[PDB]
Parts: sequence; structure tokens; C-alpha cells
Amino acid sequence: KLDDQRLLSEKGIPKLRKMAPRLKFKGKGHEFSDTARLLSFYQEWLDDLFPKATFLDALAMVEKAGHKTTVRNARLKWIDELRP
Amino acid sequence: HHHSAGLEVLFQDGEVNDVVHPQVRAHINSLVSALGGISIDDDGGYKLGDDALEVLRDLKKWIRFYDEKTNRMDVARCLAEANIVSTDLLHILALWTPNENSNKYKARIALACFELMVPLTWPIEKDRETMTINHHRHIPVLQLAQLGYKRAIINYDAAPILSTAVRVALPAMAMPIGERTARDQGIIKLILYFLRNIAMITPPPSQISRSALIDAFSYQDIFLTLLTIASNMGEDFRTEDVIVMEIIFHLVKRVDPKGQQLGSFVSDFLDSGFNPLFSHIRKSLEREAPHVLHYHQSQFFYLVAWFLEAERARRSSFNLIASVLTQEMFIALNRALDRAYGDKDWRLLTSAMRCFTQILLTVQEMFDSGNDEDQEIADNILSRLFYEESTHDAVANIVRTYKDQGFEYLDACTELAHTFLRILEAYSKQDEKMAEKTSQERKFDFKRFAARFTPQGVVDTFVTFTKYYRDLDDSQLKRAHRYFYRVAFKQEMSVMLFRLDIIHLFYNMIKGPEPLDKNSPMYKEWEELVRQILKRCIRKLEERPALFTEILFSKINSTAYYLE
Repeated sequence: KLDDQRLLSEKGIPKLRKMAPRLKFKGKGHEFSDTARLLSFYQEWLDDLFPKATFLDALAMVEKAGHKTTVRNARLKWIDELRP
Repeated sequence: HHHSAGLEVLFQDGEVNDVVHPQVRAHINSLVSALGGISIDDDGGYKLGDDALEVLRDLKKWIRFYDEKTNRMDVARCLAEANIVSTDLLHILALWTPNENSNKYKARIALACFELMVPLTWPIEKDRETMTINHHRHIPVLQLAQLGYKRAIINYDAAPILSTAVRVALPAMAMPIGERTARDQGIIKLILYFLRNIAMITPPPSQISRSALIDAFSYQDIFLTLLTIASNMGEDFRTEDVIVMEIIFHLVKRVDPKGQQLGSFVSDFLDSGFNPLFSHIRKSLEREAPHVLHYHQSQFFYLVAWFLEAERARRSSFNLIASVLTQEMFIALNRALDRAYGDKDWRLLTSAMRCFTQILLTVQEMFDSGNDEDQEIADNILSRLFYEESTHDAVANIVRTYKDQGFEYLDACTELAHTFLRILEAYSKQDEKMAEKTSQERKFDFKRFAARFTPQGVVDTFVTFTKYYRDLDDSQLKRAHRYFYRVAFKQEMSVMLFRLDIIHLFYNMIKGPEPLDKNSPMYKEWEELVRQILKRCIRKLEERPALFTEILFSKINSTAYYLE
């Protein structure tokens, strides 16, 4: 799909492996403030990917795109980086 | 503006045409006037018409041969505007007093009133092939007219109409089933359908109309009549089993099974007319009877579920509901579950799932019951249920596959999924080497069974149910709480629960736009729950950096095990 091509283009996903440990915004004592910083981090990324879209409506479009055969092969690349 | 506007006057009667056939309106009005009228003399009463019996028979002919045969609704609308079922027919039935039941003429005119009242108060279904442009025009008026009929019948000061209805069928009800003719069996059907019709009438989408119905039913001894037909469902009765069931179904409509207004009836019904009535309906559905209809199947499952909850509010004897706990019922509902899913019938499945939930809640209360025979039967039912994989794989697939099926269906499947896990968990626990081999083997089988509720499909269905937290009650919140609590306490590490959309909901549920009310008893349990899930969420991101990219939830059970 042309609308789901934003994930295929590899512009958003390489920033999810580079910007996530970069912020280091983690506190073990707090659950709410840490998850609020996490939600604000993804809300920023979703607005840059495609603006003028509802937050809840955007998240559901990402998971539906993930089920695709082309996307599944690309996702299996990220899990291999963990293995020694 | 200083002076009045001339357009303030409205529009105006024979000179202006109506939606009905102009000659029908004249003919129907010739009949409604000829049947009688109120006496001009003070305390005179109601003057019955001279040819009242024949005009009533002529009005019945106008319904069957003009409205029904030609697919029209003109005579129906004419009688609605005349409001005879509220202004004329009620006064005629008032004349036939309990001491005057011997009057043949007064009993025949009373029957002719119900032979007219039944088709007029009959429920209408908009979605039909037979329906034309004519039907669709009149239906909104007739539906409102039917509410006006019910109101007048329930609140009639002069005479008890519902008690008068029972008296019409009563002599043909006394004679044996073999001795009853086709005419005599028709009077029982007509009177039973009249009681169902008035109980059916509700405004299309007030609680006083629901209360007044129960109050009129008990006072005019209709609940006593319903009990006598239901308790003798074997001998003297047959076919009427579904008609009586429908009356009680429209009575228990949006009624709580515990601490109700009809508390006097519920105890008497379970003691006399539960097993003979519900065993007959079960046998009627199995043999594929001609009198039974498709909608009667889902109504049956609703009433079984309703009366099982009503039984646990009293729990005088768990033997009074023995007919619905038989293995014959189990085979029947399991075949009904497979058939309803295939035919894509969700309303039938909703009632079947809710019925099955109440059966499982009953066997659990029979396991802790004081009766020695009750614990014996509860354990032999649970023994089969713990190993019957045919039932297991079917229930698990329903909760896994959910898409635009409605909240009523969602509340029914999550009710069954939560109870099935909870009841089997109790069985999973309860010379030394021989006894342990058979006792500890059930713990292996339960972890295999609980693994059916772990996939993404079952998770998402419970997540979408949790979304309605603002409207969910204390018991409804317990189901969602105990499911997610079962995910972390499964050693699963809630890998399935880790998804942006799922994490979003849990946060704003406690701290966000909808605070779920801090004073609620379920809030404190949920606040402790969400914090425990989010604690493992932050920890798993540090443990594995792949979780940041695999937060999509599009994963399966094999990739989730890699993460934990």
C-alpha cells in the first residue's frame, strides 16, 4: 500500500533503533511518568511519519502493516542483532 | 412588529383525504359505532350493541380478508384511530362478570373481543419481504397505538381484563388433551398469545410500564395460571411449551434474578414448573418440532441462564434444576455452539454462551454444597468437562475470533472464558505414590488448556472489553482484572500485553482523562495491577532492545517465548 509505504521506506524504523537508547529516559521507581515519556516519544514519531491523524487510529494502522509478508522479513532482521 | 401575522392560523373531517382507503374508514367506523356505546343516563354504564356479536365477527373478517390477504394495513390503522381496544372492547369485557361466566352470549362476545385484540396487539417486524410502501407508512402509528392498548389493558379500573382472558380459555383448559378439539386448543393458544403480546409491547429504541406489568400479573392470578400450565407440561399440555416460555421471557426482560418484585413466583416456578417445562422445550428442539421457531432456541437459553442465577439466590435445593444439568443438555448446546458460529448467528450464540456460563457456576456451587449427592454429580460433570477437548477448542476459538459482533456478545464470551478457566482451576488441585499420580497429572492438563487463551486473538478481545471501563460494573471489571492478572501469573511475563495501544489504555485508565473514580473498590486493585505490568514493561526494554521495534504485537507464541 501507498499509505503503509512509510514503514517500507525505512525512515521511521531506523530511528526506533537509534533514538530509543539515545534518550535514556528511564526511572525504575516511577511507572506513570516513565510510560508518559514513552507515549510522548512515540506520539512525536507518529506526527513526523504522518500528521493530521488520531493517536489511537495511527497505532492500529502500524500493527495491521506488521502482518504483511514484506514487513515480517524486515522485522526478523532487528531480532538477529540481539544474538551473539 | 405591532399587528398580528395572518399565517398564525393552522390547517384543518370528510373534505380532506386520509392515508387509508376512504371507504375502509367509513366501513370500519360503521362497525365501531354499531358494537355499542356509553349510556347517556348517569350511572347507566355501557350499552352493548344489538348485533354486537356479528359486527365483531365482521371486524375479524376485515382483518383476515382485506388486510392480510391483500397485504394492506388500512383496517389496522382505522381501529387504531377509533381506539376500540382501549375505549370499546374493554367495556364489553367488563360486562362478563365472574358470576356471569355461565352466559353463553356474553362468553362468545368476550372471545370475539380477544379474537380481535390478539391480531391488533401482535408484534410487528419491519424487515419482511411481504411488507410494502403501505405497511411502512402505518407501522410507526400502529406501534405507538399498541403502547396505548397495553397501558389501557394494564390500568383498567372497572374490570380485570387479564383475569377475564384466563376465564375464556379456563373451561377448554380443564378438559383432557385427548378430549380437546382443534377449536378448544385454539382458544388456549389465542389466550396464551394475548398474554405474550401485552408482555412483548415496549417503546421502540420507561421502567414504570415494566413494574405495572408484574403487579397486574400477580394480582389477576396470571403467574398462578402460568405455573399450572408449566407444572403439567407432560400430561394435559403439549405445543403450548414455547408459547408459555415466551410469556415468561418477556416478563424476565431486563429483570434481576436476585431480590425481585416477582420473588413470590420465582420460588414457586423452580419448585413446580422448571424441570417439566424446560425438559419438554429441550425435547421439542431436538426432535425439530413444527410448532418451534428459530428465535425460541435463543429465548430458551436466556431463561435457563436467568433461572439458574435466580436459583443460587435461594439455593433451597440444587435438585429442582436437575433437567438443565443432564448430559443431554450438554450435547445439545455444544451442537448449538458449532451451528450458530457457522451460520454466523451471534444472538443465538450470545444466549448459548451466557447459559453455559450459568451451568458452570452451578456445578461449582454444587461442589461446595452440603448435599452428599450434589457433590457426587458436580464432580462427575466436572470430570468429563476437564478432559473433553471438543468443548475446549470450540470455546477458545470464539474469544480468539472477534470482529464487529457487539458488546452483548463481547460480555458473554469474556464471561464464559473467565469462568471456564476459574472452575477448572479448582478441579486442577482437588498409597501416597498411587494417589499423587492421578492428583498431580491434572496440573499438566490445565497449563495446556490455559495456553489456548494466551494467543494475540484472545488478548485483543479482552483489551477491547477493557476499553468500556467507564461503563463496566464491579463484576465486569473483575473479569478483565483477573484475566490480565492471570497473564503475569502464568509465568508468561505479559509479553503479549506489551503493545503501544494496550499500554496507552492502562495508563489513562488510572491517570488521564477518565480517572475510573478513585473511590471505586476496583480502582485500587487496577492501580496495583497496571503498575506491576508497567514495572515489567520498563525492565523488558532494558533487557532486550528489540522490544522497541517489536511493540507492534503482530508477533506469535514462538517469537514471544524468545523475548521472555
